Amino acid sequence: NVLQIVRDHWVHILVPVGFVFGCYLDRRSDEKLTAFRNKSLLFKRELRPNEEVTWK
Amino acid sequence: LLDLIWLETILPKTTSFIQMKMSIMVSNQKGLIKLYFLSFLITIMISMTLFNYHE
Amino acid sequence: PTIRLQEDPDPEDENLYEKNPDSHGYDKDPIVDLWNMRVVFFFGFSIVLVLGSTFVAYLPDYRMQEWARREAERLVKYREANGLPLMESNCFDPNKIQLPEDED
Amino acid sequence: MNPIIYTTLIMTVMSGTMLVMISSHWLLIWIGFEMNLLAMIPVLMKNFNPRATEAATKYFLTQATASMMLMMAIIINLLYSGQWTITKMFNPVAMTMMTMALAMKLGLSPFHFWVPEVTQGISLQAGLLLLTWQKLAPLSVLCQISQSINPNLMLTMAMLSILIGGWGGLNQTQLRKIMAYSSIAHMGWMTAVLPYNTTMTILNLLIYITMTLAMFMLLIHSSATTTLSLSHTWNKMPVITSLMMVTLLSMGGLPPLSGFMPKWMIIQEMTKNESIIMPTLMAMTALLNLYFYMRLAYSSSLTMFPSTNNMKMKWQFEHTKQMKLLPTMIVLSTLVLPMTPALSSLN
Amino acid sequence: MLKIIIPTTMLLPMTWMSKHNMIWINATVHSLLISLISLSLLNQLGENSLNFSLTFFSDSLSAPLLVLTTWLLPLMLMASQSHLSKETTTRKKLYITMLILLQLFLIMTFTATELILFYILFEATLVPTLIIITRWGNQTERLNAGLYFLFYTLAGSLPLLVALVYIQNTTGSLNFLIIHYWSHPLSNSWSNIFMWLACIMAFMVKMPLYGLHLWLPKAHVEAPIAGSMVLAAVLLKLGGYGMMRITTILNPLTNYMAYPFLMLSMWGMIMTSSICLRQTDLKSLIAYSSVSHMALVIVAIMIQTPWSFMGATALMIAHGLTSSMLFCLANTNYERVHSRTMILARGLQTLLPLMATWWLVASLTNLALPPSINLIGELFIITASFSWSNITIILMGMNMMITALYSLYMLITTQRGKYTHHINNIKPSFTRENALMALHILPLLLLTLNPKMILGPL
Amino acid sequence: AKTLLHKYSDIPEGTECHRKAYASTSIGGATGLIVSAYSIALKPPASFLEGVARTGRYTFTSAAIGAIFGLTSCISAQVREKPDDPLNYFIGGCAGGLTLGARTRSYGIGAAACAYMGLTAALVKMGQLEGWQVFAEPKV
Amino acid sequence: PFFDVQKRLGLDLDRWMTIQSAEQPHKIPGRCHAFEKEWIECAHGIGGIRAEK
Amino acid sequence: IARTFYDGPEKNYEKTMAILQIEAEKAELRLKELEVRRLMRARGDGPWYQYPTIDKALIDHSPKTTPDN
Amino acid sequence: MTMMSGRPGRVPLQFLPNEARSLPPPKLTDPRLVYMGFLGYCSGLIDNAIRRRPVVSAGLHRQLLYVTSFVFFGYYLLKRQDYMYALRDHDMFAYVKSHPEDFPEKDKKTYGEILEEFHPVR
Ligand SMILES: CCCCCCCCCCCCCCCCCC(=O)OC[C@H](COP(=O)([O-])OCC(O)COP(=O)([O-])OC[C@@H](COC(=O)CCCCCCCCCCCCCCCCC)OC(=O)CCCCCCCCCCCCCCCCC)OC(=O)CCCCCCCCCCCCCCCCC
Ligand SMILES: CCCCCCCCCCCCCCCCCC(=O)OC[C@H](COP(=O)([O-])OCC(O)COP(=O)([O-])OC[C@@H](COC(=O)CCCCCCCCCCCCCCCCC)OC(=O)CCCCCCCCCCCCCCCCC)OC(=O)CCCCCCCCCCCCCCCCC
Ligand SMILES: CCCCCCCCCCCCCCCCC[C@@H](O)O[C@H](CO[C@H](O)CCCCCCCCCCCCCCC)COP(=O)(O)OCC[N+](C)(C)C
Ligand SMILES: CCCCCCCCCCCCCCCCC[C@@H](O)O[C@H](CO[C@H](O)CCCCCCCCCCCCCCC)COP(=O)(O)OCC[N+](C)(C)C
Ligand SMILES: CCCCCCCC/C=C\CCCCCCCC(=O)O[C@H](COC(=O)CCCCCCC/C=C/CCCCCCCC)COP(=O)(O)OCCN
Repeated sequence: NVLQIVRDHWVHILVPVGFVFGCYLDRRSDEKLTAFRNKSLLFKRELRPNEEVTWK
Repeated sequence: LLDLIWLETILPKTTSFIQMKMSIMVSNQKGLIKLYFLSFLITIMISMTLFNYHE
Repeated sequence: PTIRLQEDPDPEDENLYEKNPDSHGYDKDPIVDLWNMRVVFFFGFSIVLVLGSTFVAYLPDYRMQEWARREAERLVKYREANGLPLMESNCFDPNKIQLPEDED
Repeated sequence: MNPIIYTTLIMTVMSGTMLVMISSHWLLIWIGFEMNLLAMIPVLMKNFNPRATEAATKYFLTQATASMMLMMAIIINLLYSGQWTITKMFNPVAMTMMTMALAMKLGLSPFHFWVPEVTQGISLQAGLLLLTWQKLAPLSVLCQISQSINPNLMLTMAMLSILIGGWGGLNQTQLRKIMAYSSIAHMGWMTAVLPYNTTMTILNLLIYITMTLAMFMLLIHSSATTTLSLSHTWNKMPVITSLMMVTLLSMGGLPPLSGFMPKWMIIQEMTKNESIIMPTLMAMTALLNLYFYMRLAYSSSLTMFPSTNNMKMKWQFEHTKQMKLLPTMIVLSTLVLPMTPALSSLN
Repeated sequence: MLKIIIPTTMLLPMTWMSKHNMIWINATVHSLLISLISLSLLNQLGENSLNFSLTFFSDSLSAPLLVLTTWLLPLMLMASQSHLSKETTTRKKLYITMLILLQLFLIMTFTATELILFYILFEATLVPTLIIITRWGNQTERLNAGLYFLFYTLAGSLPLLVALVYIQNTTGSLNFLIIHYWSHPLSNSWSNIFMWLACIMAFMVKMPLYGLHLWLPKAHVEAPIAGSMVLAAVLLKLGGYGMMRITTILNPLTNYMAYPFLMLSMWGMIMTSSICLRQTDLKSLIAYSSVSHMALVIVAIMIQTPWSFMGATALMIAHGLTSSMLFCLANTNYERVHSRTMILARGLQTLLPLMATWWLVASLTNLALPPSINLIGELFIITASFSWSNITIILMGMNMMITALYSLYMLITTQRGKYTHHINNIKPSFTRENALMALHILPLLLLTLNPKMILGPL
Repeated sequence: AKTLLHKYSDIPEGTECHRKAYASTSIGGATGLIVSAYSIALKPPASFLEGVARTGRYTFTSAAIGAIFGLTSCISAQVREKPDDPLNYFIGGCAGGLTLGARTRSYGIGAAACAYMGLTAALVKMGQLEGWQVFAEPKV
Repeated sequence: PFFDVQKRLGLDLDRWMTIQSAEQPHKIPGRCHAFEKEWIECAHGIGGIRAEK
Repeated sequence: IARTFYDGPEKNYEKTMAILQIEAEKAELRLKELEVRRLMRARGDGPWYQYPTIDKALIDHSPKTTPDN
Repeated sequence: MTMMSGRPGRVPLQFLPNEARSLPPPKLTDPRLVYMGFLGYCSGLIDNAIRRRPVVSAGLHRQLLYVTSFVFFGYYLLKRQDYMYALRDHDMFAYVKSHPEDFPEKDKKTYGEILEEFHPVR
């Protein structure tokens, strides 16, 4: 019977899906501005024995 | 005196009046080729003297 | 015809309370009306208002007010201990500034 | 008219324009103009009536005078330099005559009077052709001889065209005359930036052509030539009036619509040179075109005008002929601003 | 900050794919969720801004404005569904589409990093507002109002555009961070004076400045209720935000270019407050109130001090909420009696007590009763003006006396006295209207509880 | 032509007011003659003598406006000893506007012409001072 | 504006008649053949702006 | 709240540094392009603003029935 | 003025010189290509609306062809635009390199040696 319920209330995932996609695109945008990661004079730091990058 | 009359009078009403008068002046032609071909002759002579003689 | 045009008469306004004495003023459909009331009240007061106020009230100190207060406390302690003036009229060291050679 | 003969005449018009566009010899350019005019005259007279005959006669007189001045300028240039190649136009008097002849062909002010009359006297299809395809050849020649232009004369004519287009369009209830005055103003905008950057001229021409095609096709779809007949369209097909309203807003130059892109670009180009006062004047003047576009939008889409009883019968029938390029034309007329940098491909 | 932009763009097809009798519910629910998401932008730093990408950034000045926009959308939806009941489904969806597009344009306007992108979005906000006014307004004057709304704006903004591109040819950038870091003084020449005027007049006509304000009573009276809400609450603040952004490149010319505008603002604040005392239309009174408060904001921006900037930010937020609430309160009576004349329906406290309480609270916030954020902004601006010149306390003082008068006048005319005998169609207040009033007023006092969130970057 | 413009502009601001007034009068007369030519072409006057009357009216109006502007601007510059000041041009423009208003016998025309012509003349003076170009030569 | 169809296809639709120093019938020379030839050879390939000086 | 919804200040700091570098480089490039355009249009010695001249390949280098051309 | 018409070596009607093959092609997920596909989808929806057909469901093959054609043209348009901008940058850098007298790198001064006027705000 979920067919009618789905075809009546499938418009309720558009905005949450848009929120998730916007978060993903913001992370992708952050990925393109790492030219000074761990390179500023104020925050330059030696890496821990395990961690690869200071922030993502 | 101010908000309903003079502030209306200076900026928007004057602009509307001027644009309407210029529209009436520009658009009201009889459609006779004689008149604006004479206008073309005047334009050609003026463009030959004012802009062309000075190079 | 002594008329100017064929037009519908202006209709009277409908009272939502006539067909629904407890009508909430959202819709003429009583069920849609009730659920509109419910969603407005739940997502406006219960979610955004109270939870948003709580979230804003406990926002972490990214404005660095407490950090600045602690730094000022350390500075005042040090300067009062060594007898230096609490603040200097110059915020930049003059040895790093080169004035113009001639003022005449 | 026979469909075969009509196709042949349209092909001859296009062939004359193409000959103008591909020629290196001034004589061949003049021949292209002659052939274009000869084939264009009967196309304006396709639906025979006194108004069409009057429009064709006025058009012929204007274009023949322009072509005579064109040939005289060519011959003067040859006299002072034995050159036939379209180039920097070694003589200034010949260059002035050439500029005046091309402006008369384009309908720039003050050689603007014939455009509203010819547009009003012909059918909507002929008006579409006249206001879109007929601008290509003179603008191509002007782009080729731009380095020798006298900026004072062309800028004067462009500013006059913008002013006169706005003022004349303010007074019109006939849709064809509104389109003609809009065309005059847009030609003024196109020629204002020509001495500085021909790529901007091409971009403005392309956007104007797209918007004009969408406008004329929407006007043909709803058989309206007056404001009052267009005010009935909402009671037959509201989608057409809504698309028309958005297209009018774009033609008015409002952001974020596509019609804002050329003016913006042109203004920027003019500030790369010094040229500060003229762009400000041009924008403030284009506000007039926006005003009468908005009045048309008020009449046709934003309010509902009274209708007639017989309109009920029109509800029972559908449009037979369908324009295949109308949706793409509307989309390109409205939603193209985000792709502005693609103008680099024009140069 | 695509996590806010994309959900609104998703509101668009969600509205256009909804069932005919679920459009309001879905739009309201997801608008409220988007407001809740946008609440996270209030976490700001003390040194610089949140630089999300090359295109968008958030400051301590724009974040409360974004929160106000996203919160105003559901209130507009709630206020609109009463008078649009007879409308067809497609036209209702088109109206909601206009509201959503306006929100999207405002959200992108408040966060654009470049001045030309800001200009493009700040002009793009014009189209949905004009369509709403001229298509869903009630009287024949709306058409004229639309024209007054359009050209008054464009005649200010077309010069600005020119100036903007000119600046980009001189400094090489319109990025706001680059503009701030590479700032250079403006010399005293005629060219610089006209550049200053081109950079200032568009925002001046947006506020609006006294003398350039005639479009506002027309547009805000002839518009439907949601149009008036968004015009008073958010669209007037575009001018103030743009002025506070653009003034970073105008020093030290402002030091003397502000005098005519300061004189106009102070005297016209007195004048519009006086006009409010003799007004027969209830909506026009609220519009002229907006003009007076915006004159205060203009003075604060023009004197260019940290206290004045904080006061301007607080006053813009407080005025947005208060004026939107007042417009909704007037709309309830208009929907009951179909007339905007203030003296037509009187003694409404006897018939509608809770609505009378809402009226009292709204008029109390209008006259800036302490410790409301209205009063905080007004007092900060007055203190900064006193530092600028001790004589200003005269004019400001007079304003404080007049405002309360007309404010209470409005209340006393509508709620007190005896009811009109022949008006027998005043039905009890609906739950929707009471909820609308509460959702307006509670955030005001909650913001009073924590005022540093609306005090700006200074 | 530009010969009249050069004849007017070669004389310094606050010197030889009679010559500057004469040059301004010539410029105004030329403008009025062009205006009358276009008016007669587009609006025929139905009689040769009527055409002469219209030409004389337009030309005299324009020449009077130019003469008043030039004389008043030069005299103001010389009395104030302040050349390169747009106020002199504003005063001359308002004087020309009032002359136009008296010529047409209309108070509203006089006031509007005073304001607009004064503002335009002051703007022109600012342009001469700062080097503003109306017809910018192509640079890039 | 100018679509150089002749250059792209190598057709020579009208270039044969552009200048007087180009392959006349029976090798009949123009009155100013040498002067035009010298000017053309001077100005070839450097552009109009440089050639004008 | 900090652990769940936000990052540390270093991320925003260094992203700001990268954004500022990109924007400053773009501004310098715009100014340089304007200067290059001005010089190229003034002198005509660069790839830009090259206006056509007559092709020298059109000349007939044959005897011309007269020794002096 | 025409900047690039007479650039030496330019083939008249090529639309894509061989040199452009040395540039990285646009990705198939380029946001500009996505916007071109969005324009095609809008064209299909408007086509449905004008023809009085159900806007979203009427012709799926027609809408697919609309989107495909817009994307197909947009790919080559983007390639040509990127090539033109690369050409502009190449020419600018070569010209700056070949005329060092017109582009001097002057000595750098720190802010501790530059005298800037202070304008108080009061
Ligand atoms: C955002 C905040 C607000 C901003 C905007 C709001 C405020 C501004 C807008 C409101 C005011 C602007 C209105 C401007 C004038 C309007 C006239 C008009 O519309 O004409 C159409 C209208 C249509 O008439 P019509 O169809 O042509 O013929 C029928 C006539 O009505 C039948 O006429 P009639 O036979 O009955 O008699 C007419 C006759 C005589 O009229 C009469 O019969 C009665 C007497 C009235 C004349 C009063 C003059 C003597 C008293 C003045 C005392 C000093 C002034 C106060 C300042 C004190 C300084 C400490 O008048 C004349 O002959 C004119 C001769 C010129 C003398 C007066 C002009 C002086 C100009 C002021 C100079 C100020 C310089 C700056 C000072 C700085 C220090 C503060 O004309 C009139 O009816 C009115 C005629 C008299 C108006 C002139 C009065 C001037 C008022 C002061 C102007 C200040 C503002 C402009 C300054 C900026 C310009 C660069
Ligand atoms: C900026 C960010 C991005 C924004 C992009 C730009 C905006 C959106 C794109 C624009 C183009 C798209 C739509 C074009 C075709 C629409 C034409 C139409 O008539 O629509 C009717 C049509 C309903 O017709 P129906 O279903 O067959 O049955 C109803 C009858 O036909 C009943 O029909 P009727 O004809 O009998 O009803 C008469 C009605 C018919 O008149 C109209 O419907 C007006 C439509 C005009 C089309 C717009 C003009 C051209 C585009 C330029 C837009 C400029 C935008 C820039 C800002 C400036 C604003 C102007 O006329 C009136 O009632 C007069 C009202 C007067 C108001 C005048 C205002 C009109 C201009 C407003 C335009 C605003 C933008 C579009 C609004 C949405 C329209 C659906 O609407 C739709 O349902 C289609 C829209 C929704 C489909 C898309 C959904 C995608 C799939 C869902 C999942 C999403 C995937 C997400 C991925 C993640 C996976 C989970
Ligand atoms: C209805 C409300 C609309 C909005 C209000 C907008 C307000 C705009 C007002 C502009 C404020 C000042 C503008 C320019 C600053 C000074 C103006 C001038 O009066 O001051 C003197 C200028 O001297 C003289 O006054 C010359 C100017 C006179 C001509 C201007 C015309 C003003 C007349 C009034 C016309 C109304 C304008 C508004 C139309 C609506 C100062 O002497 P000076 O040191 O040498 O000039 C400084 C500039 N320098 C250094 C480059 C030389
Ligand atoms: C309003 C929207 C505008 C859209 C306009 C119509 C779009 C569809 C038309 C499709 C164009 C077909 C051309 C593809 C076939 C190859 C032809 C090629 O050989 O021509 C080249 C020319 O390439 C074309 O110019 C490129 C056409 C692309 C135009 C699009 C730019 C529009 C501006 C940005 C707005 C966004 C557009 C979005 C597209 C849907 C040769 O260059 P060249 O012979 O040496 O130039 C001669 C003229 N010169 C020398 C004076 C310059
Ligand atoms: C509804 C009412 C709204 C009214 C708003 C309109 C008023 C806006 C102010 C006027 C805009 C003019 C500025 C244009 C852009 C300025 C950019 C600039 O800086 O250019 C200057 C040049 O400045 C100018 O040329 C501008 C001169 C003015 C020409 C246009 C006049 C418009 C009307 C002027 C009076 C009105 C202004 C105030 C009106 C207030 C609102 C009523 C520098 O150029 P350069 O040549 O390189 O200088 C150094 C080398 N010589």
